[PDB]
Amino acid sequence: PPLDDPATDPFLVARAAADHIAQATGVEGHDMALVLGSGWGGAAELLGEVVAEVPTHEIPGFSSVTRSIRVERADGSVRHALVLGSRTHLYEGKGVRAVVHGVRTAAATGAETLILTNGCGGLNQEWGAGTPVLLSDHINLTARSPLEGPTFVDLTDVYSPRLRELAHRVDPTLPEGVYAQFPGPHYETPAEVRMAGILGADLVGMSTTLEAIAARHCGLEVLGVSLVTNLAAGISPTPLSHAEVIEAGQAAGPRISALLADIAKR
Amino acid sequence: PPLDDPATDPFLVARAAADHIAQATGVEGHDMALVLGSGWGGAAELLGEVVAEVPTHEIPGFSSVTRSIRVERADGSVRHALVLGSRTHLYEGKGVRAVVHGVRTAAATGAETLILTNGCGGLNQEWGAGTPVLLSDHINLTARSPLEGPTFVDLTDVYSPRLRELAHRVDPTLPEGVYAQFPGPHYETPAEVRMAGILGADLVGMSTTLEAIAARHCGLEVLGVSLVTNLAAGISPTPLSHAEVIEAGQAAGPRISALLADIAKR
Amino acid sequence: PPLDDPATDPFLVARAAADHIAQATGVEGHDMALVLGSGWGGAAELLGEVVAEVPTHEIPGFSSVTRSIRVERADGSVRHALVLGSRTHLYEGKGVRAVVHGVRTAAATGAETLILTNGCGGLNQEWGAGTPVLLSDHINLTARSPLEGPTFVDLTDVYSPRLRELAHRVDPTLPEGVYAQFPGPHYETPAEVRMAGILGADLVGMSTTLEAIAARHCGLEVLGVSLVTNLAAGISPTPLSHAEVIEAGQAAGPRISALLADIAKR
Ligand SMILES: [Ca+2]
Repeated sequence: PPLDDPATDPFLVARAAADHIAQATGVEGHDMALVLGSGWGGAAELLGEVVAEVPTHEIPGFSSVTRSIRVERADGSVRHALVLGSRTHLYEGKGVRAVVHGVRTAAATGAETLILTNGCGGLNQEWGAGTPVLLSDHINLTARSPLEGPTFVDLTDVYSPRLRELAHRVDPTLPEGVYAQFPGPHYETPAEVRMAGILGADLVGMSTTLEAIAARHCGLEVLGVSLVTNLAAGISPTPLSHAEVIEAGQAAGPRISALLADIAKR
Repeated sequence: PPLDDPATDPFLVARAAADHIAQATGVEGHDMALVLGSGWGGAAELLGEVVAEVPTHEIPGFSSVTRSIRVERADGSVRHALVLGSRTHLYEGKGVRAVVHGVRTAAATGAETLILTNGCGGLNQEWGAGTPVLLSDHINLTARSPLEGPTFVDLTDVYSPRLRELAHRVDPTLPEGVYAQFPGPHYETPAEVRMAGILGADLVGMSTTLEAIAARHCGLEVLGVSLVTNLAAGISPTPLSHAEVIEAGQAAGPRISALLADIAKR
Repeated sequence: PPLDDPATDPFLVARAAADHIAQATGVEGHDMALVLGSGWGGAAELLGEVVAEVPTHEIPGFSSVTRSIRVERADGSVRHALVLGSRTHLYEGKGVRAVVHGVRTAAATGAETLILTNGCGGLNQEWGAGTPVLLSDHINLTARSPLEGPTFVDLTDVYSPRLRELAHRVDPTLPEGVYAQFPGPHYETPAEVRMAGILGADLVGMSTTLEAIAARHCGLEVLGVSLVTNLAAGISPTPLSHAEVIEAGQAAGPRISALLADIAKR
């Protein structure tokens, strides 16, 4: 059933997606799921052992590799982590269903915790390029919603305070910030960046909030972690060259992947 | 002709809709129309004597009973109130046309007065669950408009001071506020609520402004009445539980319906 | 290939448009392009000699005359200015592709400079109807983007400082301001206008920022100039009558056409 055909039940496609994953990986259920965003592609390498790789295009509802990872905990029990292959942005024009399909598919596999990551611009000068930041809340500015009916979900604590405390048990120095989602793909003008600050954002980017909303609706607990690609337009007096942004991003690789691995164990 | 098809003239469907109503009800023209939002469902029981009921799905352009009520005034004169059967929200994705069809239809029956009610979240701590609030102005945050083409409607006084003054005759204590409309169906996070306050809203909800813009365009006089379902996210340190909100909503029922009934007679 | 079909490549239609123009006008390439907004219809009559007029509906992708003008410079050299036909607005419902097609056609003829003009509402009382204002930056509030993929374009200086310097050589008294685009077609309510000032806007309208984004993606230097049609709702304690607004705009005609004529020669 095509996800973009309005008559299709997106959750039925999620179910079929999960089933496909259960039999292609041999894992009956996953416990947590991760979405690797810009700057986070190598960040799942230290998480544990890869149990299976599933070309994403072969999973119902999508269209590079989805990974099933076994995570060893302190007490010897294990966890299965679903690492989603790639991510669909609103600016690709495929509709909001394709954007949150990965999240609904993860919840259908039985996952309870969702770790959303992204690359983004920061409005706070203390957080230079390469700095990871925990999301405390968000402002969705895309004028779009992933929910399609009379939906009763409370979004008072989208980003689980429980998980934010855990992250702080792992690294007490991570700051927290409100993230604003712009439709994109073009970046914000200095006036739009001042606008976001006046509205209460510390970070701007192009994803995550619709995924968080869909996660909550499916009852997932959410941990959001941004990597500041660099300071947003007009924030820095002397803005970083593109080469500099890339290098600062690279050099954050080890830290960032050690953080997800430690967090995945709790 | 399907309201859906871009070629179709929405106003001609509304014309057919009024003609059907006049014929099905026996009432050649209506004087006022009421749209009952969340929590206002039975608020039209004291309006007057039901003259007719029309299965809404049988009226051109719709797809629940629409009622024609005889309102009896002080000086024995009578008015006919059109109580529209259903309401189509923007978040259902049926297009902005289906959202304002009821308003354009009321205009075509010749009802010059439109009473728009809704349920919303309040930002003012003085207005707890159950408080009816008069709309003094609005902020449309849906990035949508019900008008197609070069239709330059002046929205300087969308909500008629004249009608607010009459509302104050029935209850001089009613407060007034600026309502902000988000696309929905989800509610706002505490950060979005704070943003709404910064922008100047006192109330947040998910309907009404598109309807109010189309009403003006048709030359209707509009009364907007919001029912605070409860304080919005992060406004109260002591949030009411879902059961309490429902209960508070039920208890306002009587007050609320006496209010419309009195306002309807003027 | 209809621009309308998602499959069509917009830029290929732009190429066709441009080859068509070069042929119909005999001008191999143009150097600059101008879009005349509301209040600017007669402001290109002093630009230079009209080399050719092309009915717009005849150029690939459009659907009321486009003109190729010869600009004689001080040193005896010449330039060819492409003066675009009307302008397609977002509120017309034909999609973002149709809105920025003129800009991409211009780029395709080789133009390196784009002058965008519009008529807008002002929020600064020091700028009465008739005041032309240079655009220093903008705030796009339509929740749309003309870019279709990971088009990672920098908007840190959408409105060229070079061009604002030159405009200032012609008339050093021109002020600069931040422009906010609303989808329209309805005008803003006094609450919405207050909202725009809180967000940092000095001017509100319904066009331009999408065209500006598409122009910068194509590498054009952009000059934006607004003509305040009048004060936005609630700004003026004393609202101008229609007669006044119209007369203020006509009184501005000479000043505006002289401005572009002088700028066009640099
Ligand atoms: Ca009448």
